[PDB]
This record gives sequence, C-alpha cells and structure tokens, in this order.
Amino acid sequence: AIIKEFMRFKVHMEGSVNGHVFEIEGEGEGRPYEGTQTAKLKVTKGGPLPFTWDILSPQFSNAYVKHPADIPDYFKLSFPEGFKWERVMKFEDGGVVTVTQDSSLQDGEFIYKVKLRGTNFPSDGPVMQKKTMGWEALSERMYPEDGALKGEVKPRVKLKDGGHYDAEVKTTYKAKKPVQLPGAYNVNRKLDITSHNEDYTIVEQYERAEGRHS
Repeated sequence: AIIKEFMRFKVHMEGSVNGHVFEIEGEGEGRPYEGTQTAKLKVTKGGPLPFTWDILSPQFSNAYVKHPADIPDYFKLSFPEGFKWERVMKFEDGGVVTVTQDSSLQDGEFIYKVKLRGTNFPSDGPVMQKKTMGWEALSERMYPEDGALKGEVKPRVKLKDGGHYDAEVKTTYKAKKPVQLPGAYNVNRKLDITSHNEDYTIVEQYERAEGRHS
C-alpha cells in the first residue's frame, strides 16, 4: 500500500465515440517519482476503431508525475485510497470527449477504471479520418478550487498534411479522502505513441511528466 520507485498499473476503458462502442484493457508501468511511464493497450471489444488513437491516449495517470520536493503531490498523497477525475475535451471542430476515471492502489498496483464518451466529431474531420499524428508537448496549469485540484490546458495534435488541430481540456481531480492541496503550479508533459500494430488494436505509449513552480 505504498508507492514504490517502480509501480505497475492496470487499466480498463469503456468508451463510445460517435456511437462506436469499444473497450480497452491495458498494462502499464513506470517510475512515479521520476515522472516516466509506459503502457501497452489492447482494444478488447469493438476493434478496429474507426477514429484516431490520439483522443484515447491522454486517458491512460498522474501518480507518475515528478513533483518538486516542496510542492504537495496531491496525486501521491491520495493513495492508497486514490482519487477520481472528470475531464471534458472540446475540440476546435465541435467534437467533445467526456471522461470519468477512478484510480486506486490494490495489492501493490494501481487500478484505473475509465469511462469515455465522444460525440459530434465531423465524419470527414481529423479524428474520424485518422489524420492526426500525436500530441505536441503540453503544459497543464494545476490550480486549487473548491477543495479539488483543477487542471487546464490547450493542447494541439499534429496533422498529417502539416496543420495542427486544437483542443481545450479541463480536468477536475478529487482525492477520495481529504488531502493537502498545493498552490497552483504547472505540469509539463510529452505523450508519445511508441509502437502500434496496423489497425491500432495493440498500442504502446509513453509519457514523461514533470511538475514545476509557475
């Protein structure tokens, strides 16, 4: 029931995007104090998915962010009980992804349960047409509000023909028990898909994430 220098996680997602219903199960691992982690995800129901993996990759882990020694680490402090989060991603062309997630620590591993709903993506837009090619580095501002920790960022996905496709992402993180909130700070993140099979039914990804004073 402590957070070791190396930790595994297991994750299950139930999702629907533009009506396409699917599930994903995955196995992750990483170094929670160093802010590095990887995961191997399998689409177990509904594959192959008719849309880009890039809208799913950010839903698969803030226990693995490296925090400065003098900032309360809300995510790590929430364990072993853990924390929940609720996210809305609004994309520039009207698509919307809503996500709810539960994180806990059971028998030495983190257990993540994700529910995702995407709607209103244009049928010929970049998400449904698999035109995106991964996230640029991003900086998420975390700030305390109403006894929870909110994060906000306007991250960008690269397009295969040279553009970018923009989103506004807002997440509320809430520990299951009351834990010390930090003052506002930033989390710098780089999320990469490192391997995948042809139809993206098996995917590996990696994230490096580090908190910094603002």
